[PDB]
Amino acid sequence: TFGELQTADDYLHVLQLRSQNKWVKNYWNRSLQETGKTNKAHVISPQEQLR
Amino acid sequence: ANFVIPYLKPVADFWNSLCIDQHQDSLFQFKGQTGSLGTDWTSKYLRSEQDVYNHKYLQYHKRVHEAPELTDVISDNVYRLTLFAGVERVLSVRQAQAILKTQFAGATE
Repeated sequence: TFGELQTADDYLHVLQLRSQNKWVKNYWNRSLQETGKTNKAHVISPQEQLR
Repeated sequence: ANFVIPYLKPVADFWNSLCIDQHQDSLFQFKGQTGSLGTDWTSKYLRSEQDVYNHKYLQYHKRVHEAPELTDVISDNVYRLTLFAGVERVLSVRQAQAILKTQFAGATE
């Protein structure tokens, strides 16, 4: 078996694909749902219109 | 704290009242909310910085429309009565100086 890095990369893209899928699903669910805020979160400070 | 601060602290409080914005400071004292938005520090600061001119307008409105009060008029003319009240005496002496013998006791006309 000749292990030139292009042929090895062709071998290893499947395993990398599965590992990336697992990592990205965990990232999306846990990290984004637990940390990020959607739809332009901001802090609102009201002021009454004075006389 | 038992013998001096009870007397020194009121003077410092008076100094701060003359120096620090009293309405804004009193607004900042009540920190918290009871079911309404806009009672946090940021909103209170914003309304307080807009409340200076509103308070000026309210004082002028009270002076113009409501029945006048002696304290309001005195504070409106405080410099004529408190600090430069002696300038009134100076002007009176100057007006009466022509017949007042002050030219014969160490003074000019």
